[PDB]
Amino acid sequence: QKVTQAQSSVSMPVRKAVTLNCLYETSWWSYYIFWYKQLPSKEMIFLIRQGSDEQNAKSGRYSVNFKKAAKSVALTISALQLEDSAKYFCALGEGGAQKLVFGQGTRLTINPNIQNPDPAVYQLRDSKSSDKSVCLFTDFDSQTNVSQSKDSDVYITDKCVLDMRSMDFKSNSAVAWSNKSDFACANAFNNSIIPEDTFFP
Amino acid sequence: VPLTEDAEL
Amino acid sequence: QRTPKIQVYSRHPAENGKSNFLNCYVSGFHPSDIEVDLLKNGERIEKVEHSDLSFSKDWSFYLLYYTEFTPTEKDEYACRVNHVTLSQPKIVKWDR
Amino acid sequence: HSMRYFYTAMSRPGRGEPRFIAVGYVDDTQFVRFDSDAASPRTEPRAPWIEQEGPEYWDRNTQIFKTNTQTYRESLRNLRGYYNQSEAGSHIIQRMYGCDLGPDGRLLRGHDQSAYDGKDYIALNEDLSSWTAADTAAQITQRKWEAARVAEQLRAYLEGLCVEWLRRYLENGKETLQRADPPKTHVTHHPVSDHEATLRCWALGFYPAEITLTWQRDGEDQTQDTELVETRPAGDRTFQKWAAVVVPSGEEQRYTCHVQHEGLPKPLTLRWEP
Amino acid sequence: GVTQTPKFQVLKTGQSMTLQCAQDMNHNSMYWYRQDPGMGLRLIYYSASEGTTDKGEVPNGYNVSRLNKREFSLRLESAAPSQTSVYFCASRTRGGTLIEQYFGPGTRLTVTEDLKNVFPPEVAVFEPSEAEISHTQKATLVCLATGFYPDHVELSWWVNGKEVHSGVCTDPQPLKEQPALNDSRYCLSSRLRVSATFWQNPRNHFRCQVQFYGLSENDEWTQDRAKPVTQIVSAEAWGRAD
Repeated sequence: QKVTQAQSSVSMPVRKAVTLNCLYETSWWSYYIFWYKQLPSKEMIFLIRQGSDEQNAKSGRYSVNFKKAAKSVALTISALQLEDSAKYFCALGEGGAQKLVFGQGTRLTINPNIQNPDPAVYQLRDSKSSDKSVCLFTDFDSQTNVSQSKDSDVYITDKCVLDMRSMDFKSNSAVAWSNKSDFACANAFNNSIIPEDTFFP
Repeated sequence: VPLTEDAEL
Repeated sequence: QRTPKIQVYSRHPAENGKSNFLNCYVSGFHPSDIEVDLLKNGERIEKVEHSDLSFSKDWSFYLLYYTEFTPTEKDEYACRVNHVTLSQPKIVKWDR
Repeated sequence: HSMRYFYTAMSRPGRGEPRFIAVGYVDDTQFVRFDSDAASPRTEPRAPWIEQEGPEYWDRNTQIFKTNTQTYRESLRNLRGYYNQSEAGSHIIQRMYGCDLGPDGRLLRGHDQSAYDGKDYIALNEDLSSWTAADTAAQITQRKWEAARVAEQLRAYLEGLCVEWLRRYLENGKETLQRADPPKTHVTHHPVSDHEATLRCWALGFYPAEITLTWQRDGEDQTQDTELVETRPAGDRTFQKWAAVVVPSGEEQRYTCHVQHEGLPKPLTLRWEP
Repeated sequence: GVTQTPKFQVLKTGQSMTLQCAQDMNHNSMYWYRQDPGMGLRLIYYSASEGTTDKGEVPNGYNVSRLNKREFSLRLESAAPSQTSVYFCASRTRGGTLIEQYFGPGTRLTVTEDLKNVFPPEVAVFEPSEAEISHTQKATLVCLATGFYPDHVELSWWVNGKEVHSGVCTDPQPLKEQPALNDSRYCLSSRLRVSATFWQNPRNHFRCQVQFYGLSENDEWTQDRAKPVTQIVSAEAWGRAD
C-alpha cells in the first residue's frame, strides 16, 4: 500500500484517547494528509487536514502527530465519545491534482463504561408473522466479545451499544436467531466466551 | 518550485 | 498605458567584420502586446528571437529582441517598435 | 539570494481564451518558462543547471501552470464582475512572489503582490499574515482570501518550500549562481560644444545586475547631474550599464567614475585617460 | 454541499446507468471515486473545471461528463458485477488551506447477473421478554429484516408519532445469510429499549420500518413471484401489560 493504516479494528473506552496510525509514501514535494470518518450510512465526514509545509494539525479533539521524515501522520482523538464509533480513513492528496489515495481504514469502537453489568440471554416473544425464534444477549460488560455462530442456520449479530437518553443508561447487546426446531437460547451463544454470571431465565 | 496551487482573485 | 523605452546595442564591442549580437531592449511598457523588428538598411531582419515576457517592480513589461550579426562600416541597423501608446512606429538607430 | 516567479495573464475576447505566461528566477537568472499559447504547453528550462531535475519535475511544474491557466481565466472573469466591465475589453493580471534568503539559510523576507491592468491590486504584508487591498474591488478579494486562509498558505510556502528549493537551486547551480562576474569598465569622452563635453562611464558584462555607477566631481557625488541608463541584458545572462555627465571643457580631470559591484575586490575609481 | 442521485441502485449485468452529482459551493475541482466493501476510495476521474473529458484517463466501463460548473456525471456503460461499489462524488476549493474534499452521500450500486436474485426484506418485531422486564424494569424490542438483496435498506423506529433515536441500536453492517455466495441475501437487526412502564401500556405504538430499494414499477418482470420493487416493509407492536 502507498498509504497504510496499521490497525484494522480498535476498541477504546469512553473518555479515553486513541491513536490511529497512518504511514504514506510519496515523491511529491508538496502534499496534504486528510483524516475522514465513515458512518454506517456510508457518509464520509472530514475531520482534520495536515499540510506537508505546516506544523502538527489540531482541531478540537483531533490532532495529527506529523513526523515528516518518517512519513507518519497518526491521528489522536481525545476525550472519546460514544458518537466517535466509525470507520476512520487516512488519505493522501499529492500536489495540485489532490487525487486522493486512501488507506483501507480502521474500525473504531468506543465502549461504554458499564457500571452495573447484568449479563443475560433472553428469549423474545415470537412473531405471528415469522417462523423465527429470537435470543437477546444484553447488559454485559464491554470486555465481552460476541462471535459468529458455529451453525450455518443460526445467525448472530455483532455487539451494539444503545443509549437510553432519558435514563442516562447505556447497554451492550447482540442478537441470535434461527429457524431450527432444536434452537435454544441456552445454546445460541455457545460459540462465544460469555460471562460466568450470565443469567439464563 | 512555484506555489503548488493558486487561489482565484 | 506606458510607452516603451528602447535601447539598441551590441552584446560585445562592435568590430567591423566580427560576429556579434544586435540587441533591441524594450522596457517600461504596458499593456504587453508589442511589435519589434530589427532593421538592416531599412529592411526587416528575419530570424529575430526574443526573451520570455517578464516585468519590473512597477509592473511594466520588458523584452529583449536579438539577432546574430556581423557589423560593417556602412551597414545601418535599427529597431522599429509599435505599441498601442504610439501613433506611428518608432525607429531607433543603432548608435555604435 | 532570492527566488521569484512572475505571472502574466491576459484576456483577449474574440481572439481566444486567456493567455498565461510564467517565468521563474533565482537572483537575476531566469531558469524556467511556461506559455499557455504553445501547441502542447510545457514548462521548459532556461538555464542549464535546472536540467539536473528529473522528468517528474517538468511534468509537475507543467501540471501547476496548466491549472493556473484555468484559475486565472476565472480570476479575470471575477475582476470584470467586481468592476462591472464589458466582456469585450482586454485585461491583464500580473503576480510576482517569492522569497529572500537570510544568512542562516531561512526566510529573510517573503513577497506576494498582484496587479490588475498594470496597477497595484492586492499585496501580502511583510508579516505574511494580512493583506493590503488597493481599492474597493480588491477588498472583495481580501475578504475571500481571509476566509480561505490564503495568507497561511503563502506564509508556509515562503518559509518552507520556497526557501528549501531556493537553497537546492543555489547549490545545484553554484558555479554560475554563486560567482559574481565583475564589470569590464572604461570611460569615453565626446565634445558637445566648444566648451562642454560628455564623460561616459561604462560597465559591461557583469552579474548580478545590482551595481552602483556614480560620477564624482572633486570627490562629490553628481547624482542629479548624471544620466543613468536602465541596466540592460547583454543576452548572455550578464548585464550592461552606463552613466554620463556633461562637464565644462578643462574640468575633466576633476571627474572620477566610481563602480561598486559584488564581483570587484574593491570599488573602482576611473578617470578619462586621453 | 454536494448532492448525488440515486442514493441506491441495482442493475442487471449489461445495463447502463448514469450517476448524477452537483455542488453549489462555486467549486471548480470535482472528483469521482469508488469504494469496494472493506476498502478505501479509489479515484475514477478528476475534473479540474468545465471542459472536455480526457477519455484516456477514464477507466474501462465508464463514461464521464462535466456538464457545467455544478454538475458532473458518471455513467456505467455496460454494468459488470466487478463494478458493484459505492460511487462518491467530491468537490473542493483551490487555493488557501481549506482544500479538503467535500463528499456527496454516495450511490450504493449493486450489479447482479439476474434480477431474480432481488428480494425485499421480510420484517418482524420480537416483543420484550417478561424475564427482562422483571430482571431490569426495562424492555427491549428487536426488529429483524431478513432475506433482502441487494443490501439497500434504511431501517427506522417510530413510536407514538415520531421517528426515535434514543434507546436504539441498529447493526452498522448487514450480515450475509450465505457468506459463500456472491448474490447472498442479507439480514439486519435493530433494538429499541424502553422502560418497562412504557412497554406495558397498550396505548403505546412501536413500529420498525424498513425502506428497501429494488426494481421500479416500470421494470419488466417475468418471475411468478411479485415484482421486488422499491417499497417500505414494516412491522409493529403495541404495548401490553401481560
